[PDB]
Amino acid sequence: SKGKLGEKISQFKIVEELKAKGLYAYFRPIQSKQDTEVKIDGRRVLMFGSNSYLGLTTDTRIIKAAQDALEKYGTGCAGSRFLNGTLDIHVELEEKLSAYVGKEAAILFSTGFQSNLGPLSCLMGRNDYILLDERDHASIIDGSRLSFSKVIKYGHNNMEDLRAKLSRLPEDSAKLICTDGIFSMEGDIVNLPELTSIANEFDAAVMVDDAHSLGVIGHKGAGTASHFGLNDDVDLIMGTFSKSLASLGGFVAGDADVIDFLKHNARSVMFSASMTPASVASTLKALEIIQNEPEHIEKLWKNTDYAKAQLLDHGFDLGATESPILPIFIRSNEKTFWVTKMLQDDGVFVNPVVSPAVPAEESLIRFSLMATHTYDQIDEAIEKMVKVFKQA
Amino acid sequence: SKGKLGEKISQFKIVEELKAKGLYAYFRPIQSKQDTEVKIDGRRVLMFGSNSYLGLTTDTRIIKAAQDALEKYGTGCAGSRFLNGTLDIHVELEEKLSAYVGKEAAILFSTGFQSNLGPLSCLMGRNDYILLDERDHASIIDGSRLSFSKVIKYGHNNMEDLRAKLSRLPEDSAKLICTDGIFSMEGDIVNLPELTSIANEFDAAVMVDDAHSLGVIGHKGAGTASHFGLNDDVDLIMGTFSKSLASLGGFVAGDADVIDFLKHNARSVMFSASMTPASVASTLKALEIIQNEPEHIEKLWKNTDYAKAQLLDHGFDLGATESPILPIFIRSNEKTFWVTKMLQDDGVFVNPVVSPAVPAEESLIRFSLMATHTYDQIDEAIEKMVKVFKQA
Repeated sequence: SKGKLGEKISQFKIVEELKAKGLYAYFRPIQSKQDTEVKIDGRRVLMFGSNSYLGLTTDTRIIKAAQDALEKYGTGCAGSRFLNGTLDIHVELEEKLSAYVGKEAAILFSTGFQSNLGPLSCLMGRNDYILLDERDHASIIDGSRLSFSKVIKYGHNNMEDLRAKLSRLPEDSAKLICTDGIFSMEGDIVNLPELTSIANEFDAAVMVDDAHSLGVIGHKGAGTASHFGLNDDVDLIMGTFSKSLASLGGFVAGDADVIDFLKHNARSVMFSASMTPASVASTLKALEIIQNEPEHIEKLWKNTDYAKAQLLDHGFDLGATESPILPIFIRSNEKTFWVTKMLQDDGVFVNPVVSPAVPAEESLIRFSLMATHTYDQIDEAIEKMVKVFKQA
Repeated sequence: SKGKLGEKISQFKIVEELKAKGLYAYFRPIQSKQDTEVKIDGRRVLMFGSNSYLGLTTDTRIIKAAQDALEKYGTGCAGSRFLNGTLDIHVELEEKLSAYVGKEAAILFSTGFQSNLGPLSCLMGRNDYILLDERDHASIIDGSRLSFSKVIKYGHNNMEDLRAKLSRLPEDSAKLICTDGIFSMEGDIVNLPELTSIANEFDAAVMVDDAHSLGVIGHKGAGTASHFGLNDDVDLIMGTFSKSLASLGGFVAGDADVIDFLKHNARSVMFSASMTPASVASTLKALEIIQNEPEHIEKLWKNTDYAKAQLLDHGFDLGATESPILPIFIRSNEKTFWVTKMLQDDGVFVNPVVSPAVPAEESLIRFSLMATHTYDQIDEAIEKMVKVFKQA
């Protein structure tokens, strides 16, 4: 019955107004492979709103391995890892990833989202606590909400607030601090050194979500712990295969006893079909490439440095970023939407960040770099962004 | 820090004891494609613990389309559907699925698990209520837990308890009843006719999870609503691509205004990378095949009927199943594990259902049929099950 249901959604009219005004730019139908340039409605558009940091989704070798996987293993495993969904290649990926981040064991999940849901939902129980950075990814908030523990949020990268909130908690109770390595919104890095110091001072477990760190920071792209050399102080390293690794899925690495507990207690892995053979081979090949070919990470950072400088010279107000995620502040929801659509019309694809995700004064567009980007593409994009910002 | 964390997992020793006793049979490493027969440790094993009801994961045509998708679109979209992750093929699948289940629109999710998380987390708010069948899939319990509404569980397929709990709720408040179409544990079907009668009597929204119904029941495999002809009384039809559809991912179909609300409010679709091109093409091809080739669904039911009869003649106590999921009761956790391992050693793969998922007296092994199974394979499996049940 749709009576009361109709009332609950009747209030949501932002999409309706966005479309009517001709400003709507969500769910854009791309007709070609994710690349530095994508075809939308038959026309070419520069892609600066991607998470494919190393531009590997088009690598013919990664594509080949995926196609080979399908030829040997089929289109899917038709079951969770727990039961009939485990393949030797899943196990191989887990050990390769374990060696990569320098941990004993690892467990894959169908998506990066479910990778956070698992550990956050079953490690901390009834009289325990989960400490979250207020800007943590949504999957982290949800995962913590799935637990039966008390979830406490602390100021963004505010160590004083972290220590303060931790010190109020009872001695006899477990605590788990969970943080993004590189935060997706402003592209900044977590203060791991101080967070871990506070953590092992109160004996709290530490989990880091490296969705945007893998293949970006750390030795050979190994992540945030690797970046700070704090591997030994991070209990759980979580990552995703949907960004630098050009695939779909995720993982959680840590000590053998903890991962074994995860494997058999996390609902997101026990009750969800395993990742497709194509994605496993895809992730394996990409991982190999990220390590054995330093040109990619190097290329990514050359584009990031070049674009960041180019943007600052044009007067743009960039956020406190320390990654390939360049947040260009706009400070107006309407203007942010307008800029996005106008750039889209001018062949430039950027991601908008608006309310209710952030207050109107903190609204911005996310400009993201890929290793495969060229100085020309960057110049063309920025050149058009100046023009559009002028018009607004 | 691992201090308090070590204490929380120290109590979990069932896996440890299972392995030491040589009874462990979880996460078995399959070395070949999911099929009626799978290679484990170099040896062949009959597969009766799969969700690939139509045995389509090995279909060369579905494999080909996936490989073609990869060739054209690459290994991944590197972003959520919300932003840069939408492809024309995603949109095509959504409209094809919409036509399939007879609904206006549809929105895909990266996994079937996240397909439940979306609608259950954002439709019913603060002063609203979600009614769940006590045996609903874990993803449904979690999705409801993600909402800010009051979650109320009712007796399994108990309509009196449903009506009773619904009647206690305030007039001015929304309600959403969510149920599995075909329940995975005992393989039974929800009493949709009476549930919907109670629903539109109290003006409650109805959502059905057809993970195990699609490609099994309903005209041409269209599902539970189709099965009962109650399409018009089901507000939301949710499904998965990881079982009959031989892939990975899921969807929620319904009215255009509701789905549009989902698209822009469900965190599991807004903050999670879209399904890989390979899986989208894979799902599209499988869907086409399920409809245009009735031999599969027919074959599945011939095997189900044959196996069910064969099992009842041998004296096995089957559950109240009405699907290809044949639950063979054992009523002993230890015996259930022992039977599973012994069958595994004898080349027969079955799934165990034990505590704490169900009380020890309700423990059983799930025997599942695939359209591609042969009468010989079924005979061989059952023949070995009789022997093993004897030994126990």
